[PDB]
Amino acid sequence: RSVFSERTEESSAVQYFQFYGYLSQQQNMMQDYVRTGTYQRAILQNHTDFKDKIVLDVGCGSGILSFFAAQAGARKIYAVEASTMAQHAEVLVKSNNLTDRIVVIPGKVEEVSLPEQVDIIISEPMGYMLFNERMLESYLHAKKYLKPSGNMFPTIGDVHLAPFTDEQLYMEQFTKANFWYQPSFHGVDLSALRGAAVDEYFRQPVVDTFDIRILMAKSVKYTVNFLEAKEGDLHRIEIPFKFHMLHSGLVHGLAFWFDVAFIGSIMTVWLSTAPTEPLTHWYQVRCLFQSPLFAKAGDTLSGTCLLIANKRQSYDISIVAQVDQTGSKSSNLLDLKNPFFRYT
Amino acid sequence: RSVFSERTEESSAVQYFQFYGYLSQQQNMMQDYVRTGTYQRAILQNHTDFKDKIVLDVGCGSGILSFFAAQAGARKIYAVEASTMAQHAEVLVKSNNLTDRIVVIPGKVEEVSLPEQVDIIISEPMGYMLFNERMLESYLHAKKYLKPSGNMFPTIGDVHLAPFTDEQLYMEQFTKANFWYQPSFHGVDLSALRGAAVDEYFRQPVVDTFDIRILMAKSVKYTVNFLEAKEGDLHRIEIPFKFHMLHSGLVHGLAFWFDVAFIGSIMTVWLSTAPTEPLTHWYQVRCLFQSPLFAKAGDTLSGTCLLIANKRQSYDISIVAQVDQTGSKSSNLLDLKNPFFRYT
Amino acid sequence: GAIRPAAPR
Amino acid sequence: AIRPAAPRP
Ligand SMILES: Nc1ncnc2c1ncn2[C@@H]1O[C@H](C[C@@H](N)CC[C@H](N)C(=O)O)[C@@H](O)[C@H]1O
Ligand SMILES: Nc1ncnc2c1ncn2[C@@H]1O[C@H](C[C@@H](N)CC[C@H](N)C(=O)O)[C@@H](O)[C@H]1O
Repeated sequence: RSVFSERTEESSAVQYFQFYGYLSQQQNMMQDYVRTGTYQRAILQNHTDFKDKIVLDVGCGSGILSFFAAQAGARKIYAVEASTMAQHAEVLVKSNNLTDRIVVIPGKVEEVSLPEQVDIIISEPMGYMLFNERMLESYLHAKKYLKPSGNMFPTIGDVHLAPFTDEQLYMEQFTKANFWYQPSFHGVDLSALRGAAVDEYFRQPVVDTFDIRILMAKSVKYTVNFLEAKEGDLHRIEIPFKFHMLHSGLVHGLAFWFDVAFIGSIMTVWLSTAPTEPLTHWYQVRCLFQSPLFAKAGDTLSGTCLLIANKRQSYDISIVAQVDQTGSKSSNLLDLKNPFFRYT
Repeated sequence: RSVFSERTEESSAVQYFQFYGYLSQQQNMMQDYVRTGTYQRAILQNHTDFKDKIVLDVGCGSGILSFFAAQAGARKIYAVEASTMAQHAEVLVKSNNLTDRIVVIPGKVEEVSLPEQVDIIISEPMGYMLFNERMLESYLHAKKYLKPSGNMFPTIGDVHLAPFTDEQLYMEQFTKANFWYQPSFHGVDLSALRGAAVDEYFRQPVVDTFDIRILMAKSVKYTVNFLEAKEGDLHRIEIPFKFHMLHSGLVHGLAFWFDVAFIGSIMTVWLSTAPTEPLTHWYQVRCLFQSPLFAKAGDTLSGTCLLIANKRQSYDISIVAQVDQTGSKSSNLLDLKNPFFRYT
Repeated sequence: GAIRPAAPR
Repeated sequence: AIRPAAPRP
């Protein structure tokens, strides 16, 4: 029926809103001080973008950003939440005496009906690697409620990618896969599945953090402007790159992170997940190459990162990279929904 | 409409079989050497239950248990697997030159056709706390293919329950929940959700191991005989208990583990997950009592553990307990499907 | 369910 | 979560 049900398998949706129905998982995000405090500073320092304005909070979870919008003097805030967390948000709105200002509206933002158009939309719709969950598309879908010349918080998003070297990591994954090389596991030959195993293990994006010295070139930026993008712009995301290699070594894959900017009338406030910044619950993401590329300082590593949306609220990622000076090419798939959470 | 489809929400099924479709998840089980090595020994040491026999492998996964049936001399093995792992099991059957003796049948054991009756059914259908996943019911369902006087491997399963004291584990719960007892979390009073948070954390069974010294009375045992049991017998599982307390202290909940036995013609071999035995990928499971009970050595802690099967391939657990000498009472509800993995 | 990673603490 | 991770030797 809805734009959401059309693009989403039910099995994905149930599991997804299940996860966000746990107070523990809302608390997980809330306790990211860099996340939650940057959102509050973006909202409070741009008070005039909220004062006496009508606001839509897309996926309000606990209500936390709706509270900041209220703290900033919003006249009315529509807080939309599709999980059962909606019920807990209404309890907090009553207990904080904000029944006059915050109106929880349970359901998917694609399916609910709002009483009026809004001056500004706030959300925190960023998955790991920015695009996981496809919630950016719910955020963009919500502009059907936005007044002309209305604002988005966050306003833009920058994906950064850079090449890295990490033989320890590479070897970690390679070794897991090599279980399936054994010709006599309890007397059974598994070796026929070695190829399928390496494929599966290297499909997995690695979520953790790293020292910036592992980066072999300055990062490439790809920007999504939320005021101007439409939903369909996120169906197929093509990110071409050309890297000027600053260090010689093996390139074991690409590292990804993202920043979002809240472009307000008073000031712009950045929320960064970069490895040069304080760590967030998004960490950073690395896509490993099954076959590493050797490159020399001054070479160019060029190619395309292609993200193709799927029905499981995520993306089919293909990364094709080549060292221009040798025609050494690496083609890679990555199943963004099946990550290896490596952080400790 | 199959027996499986009718008991199982599609959204649980999809996710469930997605999990087992990963080589890394098959690998996780295979690498439990206690599990895999005991299965091998049970089968190989009872070679006369397999020599020239017809075998069904319920949920074959990679194929491992069917390869052991072959090592033991089976004439024909039907290896049923409902996940996409089925394709990979076929690859191994071919590469191990066993197509004449092992036939992979992709699908649910509740939905496939077998061409003939079998002498013995082998399976590994034990979830944590034994009953999680409701795969025991698939294993029982398969008896429709068993010849009269056919055997089951495993043959019986015993769940053990015992009271424990672990003050530090208990207090972990309130620490986590007390996040919500903040009057000014970025200016928001969260306190109204503190009781809901407590209840959510206490609804989680705790998967990890422990020192046997925490145990306060000898265990009570609830046995399922797989030769005799019907599927329906696992929809409502009532485990009465009267513990004669050997140690005085605060009882913080009940600890669970399980054993299975392969009763072969030559010998009975046991696979135990007890906290006195080497650790398995099942660990042990603790259900906390949100109001703990004081008992002295000599007292009787009586009550019932009631596991009620649900359509998410798991159980709603109700635990009710009292110290008979004082009348003090504790009532607890847990969601077996959503544990805390505390070993990690 | 493989959605948001744990906040670092 | 379905099966827990096997104990690391
Ligand atoms: N289409 C949708 N409609 C309504 N809510 C959604 C939708 N997609 C995701 N959500 C919710 O959006 C929230 C995403 C969270 N990252 C944000 C929670 C909260 N706003 C916070 O910043 O703490 C979750 O609570 C989801 O359940
Ligand atoms: N109803 C069902 N029909 C067929 N296969 C099932 C069913 N339920 C669970 N399974 C499979 O049973 C397997 C359970 C595993 N613990 C056993 C795998 C393998 N036999 C081993 O011992 O390593 C998974 O591969 C599931 O996909």
